[PDB]
Amino acid sequence: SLLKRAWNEIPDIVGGSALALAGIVMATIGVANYYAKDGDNRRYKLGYVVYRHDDPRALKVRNDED
Amino acid sequence: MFSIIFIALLILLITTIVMFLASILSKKALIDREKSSPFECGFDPKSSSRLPFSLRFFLITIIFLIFDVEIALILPMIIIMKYSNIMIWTITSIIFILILLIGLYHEWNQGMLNWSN
Amino acid sequence: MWFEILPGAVIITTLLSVPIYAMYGLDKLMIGNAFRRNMDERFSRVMYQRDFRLTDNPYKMNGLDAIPDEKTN
Amino acid sequence: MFYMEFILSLIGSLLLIICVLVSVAFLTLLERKVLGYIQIRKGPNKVGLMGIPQPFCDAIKLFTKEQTYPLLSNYLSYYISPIFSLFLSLFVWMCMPFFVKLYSFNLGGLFFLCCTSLGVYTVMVAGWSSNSNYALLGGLRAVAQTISYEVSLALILLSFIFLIGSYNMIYFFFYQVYMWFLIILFPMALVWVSISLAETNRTPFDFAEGESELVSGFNVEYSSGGFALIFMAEYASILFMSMLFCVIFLGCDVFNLLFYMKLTFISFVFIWVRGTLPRFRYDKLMYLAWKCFLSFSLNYLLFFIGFKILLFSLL
Amino acid sequence: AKKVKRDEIEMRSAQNVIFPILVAERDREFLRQLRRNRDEEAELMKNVPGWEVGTWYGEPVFKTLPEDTLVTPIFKEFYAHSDWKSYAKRAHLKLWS
Amino acid sequence: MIQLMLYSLIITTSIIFLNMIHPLALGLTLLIQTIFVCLLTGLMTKSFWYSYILFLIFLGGMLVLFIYVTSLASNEMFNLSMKLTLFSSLILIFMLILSFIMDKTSSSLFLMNNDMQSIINMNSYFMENSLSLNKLYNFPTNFITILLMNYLLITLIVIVKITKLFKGPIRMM
Amino acid sequence: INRLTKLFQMVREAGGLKQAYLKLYRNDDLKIGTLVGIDKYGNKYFENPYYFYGRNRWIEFAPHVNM
Amino acid sequence: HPAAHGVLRLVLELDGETVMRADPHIGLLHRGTEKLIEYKTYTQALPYFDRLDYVSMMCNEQCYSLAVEKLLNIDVPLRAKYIRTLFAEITRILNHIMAVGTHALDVGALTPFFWLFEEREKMMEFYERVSGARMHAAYIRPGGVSLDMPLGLMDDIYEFA
Amino acid sequence: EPKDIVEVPKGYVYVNNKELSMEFADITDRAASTMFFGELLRGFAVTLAHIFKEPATINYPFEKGPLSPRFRGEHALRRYPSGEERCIACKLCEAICPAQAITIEAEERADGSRRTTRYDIDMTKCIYCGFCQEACPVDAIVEGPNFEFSTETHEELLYNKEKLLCNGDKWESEIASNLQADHLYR
Ligand SMILES: COC1=C(OC)C(=O)C(C/C=C(\C)CC/C=C(\C)CC/C=C(\C)CC/C=C(\C)CC/C=C(\C)CC/C=C(/C)CC/C=C(\C)CC/C=C(\C)CCC=C(C)C)=C(C)C1=O
Ligand code: SF4
Ligand code: SF4
Repeated sequence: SLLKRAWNEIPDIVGGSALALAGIVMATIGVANYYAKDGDNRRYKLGYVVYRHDDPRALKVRNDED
Repeated sequence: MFSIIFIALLILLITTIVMFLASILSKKALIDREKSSPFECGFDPKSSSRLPFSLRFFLITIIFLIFDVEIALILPMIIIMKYSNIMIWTITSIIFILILLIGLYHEWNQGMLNWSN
Repeated sequence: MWFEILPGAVIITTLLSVPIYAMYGLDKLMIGNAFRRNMDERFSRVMYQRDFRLTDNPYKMNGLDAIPDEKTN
Repeated sequence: MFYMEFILSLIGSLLLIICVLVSVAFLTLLERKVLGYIQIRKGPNKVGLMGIPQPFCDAIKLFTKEQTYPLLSNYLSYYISPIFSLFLSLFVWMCMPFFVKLYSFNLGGLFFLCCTSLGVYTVMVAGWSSNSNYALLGGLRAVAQTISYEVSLALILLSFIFLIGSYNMIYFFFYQVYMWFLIILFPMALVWVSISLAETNRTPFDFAEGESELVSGFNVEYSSGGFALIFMAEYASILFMSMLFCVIFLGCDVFNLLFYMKLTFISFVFIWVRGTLPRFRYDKLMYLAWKCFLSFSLNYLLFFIGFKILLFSLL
Repeated sequence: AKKVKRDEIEMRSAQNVIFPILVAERDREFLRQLRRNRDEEAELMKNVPGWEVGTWYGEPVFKTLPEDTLVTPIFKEFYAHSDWKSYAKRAHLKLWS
Repeated sequence: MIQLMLYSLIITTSIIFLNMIHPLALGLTLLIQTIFVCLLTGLMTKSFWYSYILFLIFLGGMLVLFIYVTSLASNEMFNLSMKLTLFSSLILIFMLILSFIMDKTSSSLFLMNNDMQSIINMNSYFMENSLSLNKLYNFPTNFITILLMNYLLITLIVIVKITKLFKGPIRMM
Repeated sequence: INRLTKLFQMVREAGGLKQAYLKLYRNDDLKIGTLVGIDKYGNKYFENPYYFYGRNRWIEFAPHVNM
Repeated sequence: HPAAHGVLRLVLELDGETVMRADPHIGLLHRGTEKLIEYKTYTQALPYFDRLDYVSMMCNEQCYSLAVEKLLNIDVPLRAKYIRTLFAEITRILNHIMAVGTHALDVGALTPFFWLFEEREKMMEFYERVSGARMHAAYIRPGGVSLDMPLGLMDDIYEFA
Repeated sequence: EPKDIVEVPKGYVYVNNKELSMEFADITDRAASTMFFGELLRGFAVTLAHIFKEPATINYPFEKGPLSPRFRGEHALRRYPSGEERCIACKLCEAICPAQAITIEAEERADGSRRTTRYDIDMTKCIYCGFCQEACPVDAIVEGPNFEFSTETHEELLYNKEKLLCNGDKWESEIASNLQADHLYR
């Protein structure tokens, strides 16, 4: 077969690609999870950010605990 | 920088002094026509070292120039992960490493990575 | 008889540890502070200018005693 | 104040320079004792007391011995190449992380990459300058080494860099506070040592010297003064690259004492390997770097790009 | 990774309490300097043919801008009347000389 | 200050570079200059990130051309030019003299170093190279990087086809 | 684990650290053995089966030689 | 060159690193052995064969000893055969250690050279204990070996094996 | 175990005959070692193990040997317990010396005894074969135990009779002990 030949000839590219394939998978989980949390709106902001109470962004302040 | 340059010079001076001591501390004897002859296992040499030395990894030699210039484009990744759009950063990065692998495996399968034979 | 190696390893271990343990000593003796300020970020550098200006020595601290204690109002 | 600050930076470099220069002398003794014990030999034991002053007892000879002026060599190049070989070996130490600041070095990881690459020219120029057949083969055997390890070296560094978030070496300390990256990066640690050997041109990757294939490689036409500096510059590379393994995979507690117990141990490993493996074949290395290591390293960038992305979502 | 982030945010949060303080200080000294430069320019070039302070011989360096629109000059122009020592003391703090 | 002395050296090394004939003499001249230009560029920038990259990139090209120089132009000659050594040394000291008696607030380049920036510039307090390299990997400029990728990979197909590995090694027959 | 007890003993017949050091500096080794005999010229011959065959019998040269 | 064993002179024709032609120039160790033998009695010529194939010492003697015996048309006693055969094998074990030991150094590995030359040192005590020389025993002779084995040797031969 | 590619007859051993299995149980086993440096791992265990052995070195010159009574070394002309030299200038040693390293000139002594007026050995020509001591009918010439006689001049390596006789007196005690413990074999 094919699987056997490579697994016998170049086992590293099989094992390496096995973890490479792991990267794409759990990259697809994390990326989807990121927009499942609205992670664009981050509770901690670089710089000194101040909004006016009437600004549209002032509604979207992520309200967290710590 | 300007600190590093100064110490770079200071070290170079120090290492330079080392042989300048060696050149004087070295025992001195009259140089012979044979003492300064090249070493080639005790038999006079047929061929100057400045003849054209054939090359067999020339193809890899060129590929080395390329692959480095993509190292210039992966290195910035980390620095801009906190600051970039995750889809654009994620997508582009992957299709950067897949492109590299595909290129490598393509040539590997074509046998270009093997030396001239 | 594996002891005879250790004299080689003790010397290298000590010699390589002299620098970091020396500057930690020299800085205290010569700055008054064990560690030197880290110019890794703009904010660190900016404040370092500020200290160097006020006290005329970035490693000499200006506690509350620099504050004018009282205002006549 | 500020005027005083840079004075201390000079002292540190000089202190680090003399300490490294001294250690490479004692490393060479350690190499002979350990390599003399892996082999059932005793090793240097007579000179002075129990052999400890042996390396100094050799530094005398290599300097009271005459310079060699090769007849067919471009003398100025032949004469200068030792200097830059030693200079580049010492200079790369200024980026070694200290919590007691020595040099800031944001982008310190890159500074490693630049300096290590330079070490090839000194071998390269020395071999070509000597103008001997073996010396030239040694030089071109060294250059082909760079073509192999150079690209894979950067990628493997990038994987470690993704874990810490920046090119500043100091951050390795904070992330290795609970555990050691050796656990997470076991195959890379094993691969990284392999590339580290190529950097310093050691068995099983000893091609620049090429002992028993070339008579002495690119050193074949050097003598008392030049050859000594070439030698010291060689073992300074081992010492640093051993340290760079300790800051990446073994805690990076530079101010703790154990870090230096670790540092010597990795130095022992480099000698340990020299007494175990036969030398690779000149082509098998270049195939190894491109056929296996390069493909291997790229595979984990995906693994760590995904892992960092996944971890970013949670945090 | 949590603990590193924990520590980083704490360090950054300390900036946001100090950063407003410095900006208050800088402005009250940035302005004071501008008066001195506008006065040094007057004295330096009393006898120049057509020199007007703040313009190139009467040509305003910004035509579209509204009235009394303050513009932060160039670093060099800010130090136009200063020794090299003071200039280098700020521009080369990164490199350390 | 060293910026002017860097100006002198880059000029000096360029004068001699016009007069090199031996390929390795050219290479040594070029290698020295690649150091200075790399050093000089980082003076007028918020970081030395690009000097590191440029230095690393060119060193790759430095090795490769030695490999071909040592195979094609191996047997060539040097000639010390007393006219050249005096001329460069003559101007070099002459230029170095000016840099000591120069109004070197005027000679400094107006490009804003990181410290040259104001204290209020909130965007200057982030990582050393965060923003600058940012939009290399964000919409829409990211596609340019992608375009390079094919361009680089398509290049990788060009060399093997131009090269025709199978028809032998390279020798200076 | 318990070689120190041997090590202290070697000192005692040596004559304290001062004479132990000179012994180590001269013979390059410290060994326990029984004096088999003394030749006409002062050399003292030792033996200890504890060590392996080659190092089983050793000689101390006369003090006046000294190197 | 270290790998050449101080005798060989390969005039290689190198197309890079690959060899296109190899010319093994030989004769750097020609000592006209076969012309000296024509001037020496048969016994005086026995040491010459210790020198030929100098790592197989007692194996060369056996070849010479057998040759002279066929011309002399004599037979060796039963005991001498076993002593000969025993020492032919000990020589064989010595020689292969040199081949393996030397071959490893050429490749680059070091430890097998020392781990085996420690045993090689023990083996050449048996040469030294029967013949009186650690090498070039000159022990095998046309009539059989020249002396009986020392009392108690065979116990130490067993101990090594 | 895998099979053998070539069937083996009697009285013969093959070194590379077994083929490679293709079962996943084995391929993975080969793959794991090829992939985690498994083969080299045990190689590193072995070498490290040798650190924990007594090294076999001898502290020469304080400790040295071992040798055997048959050892062939420097030469020496013995003499009878009366003191008279054993050698009678029979010249068997000269005739058998493969290297022709011996030169002897003999003359009727004053008291009328056959004796040598000359006996020279060219130690840079001798091969220490030991045929001289086997041929001597009166054990006059022997290869003494000494093997430490390197000189700093070529001329000092040419022994004449007085030098040889001196050795036969310096080394007399040990030679007489070796001959006694070894003559029966010879
Ligand atoms: C027979 O089979 C075999 C082979 O086949 C041929 C082999 O090849 C081999 C090959 C073996 C190897 C490759 C082993 C590795 C060894 C080598 C590659 C080279 C051999 C040399 C060594 C081991 C010595 C190491 C050290 C050096 C070469 C010199 C390095 C420079 C040094 C130490 C100087 C350091 C600088 C300092 C400032 C230190 C402190 C001060 C000093 C030195 C100053 C000294 C004195 C003074 C200044 C005088 C002052 C006096 C007054 C003021 C009165 C073996 C083992 C073998 O068995
Ligand atoms: S040992 Fe042999 S070669 Fe030497 S002198 Fe005696 S017979 Fe001649
Ligand atoms: S064989 Fe003996 S007795 Fe005859 S000459 Fe030689 S040493 Fe003298």
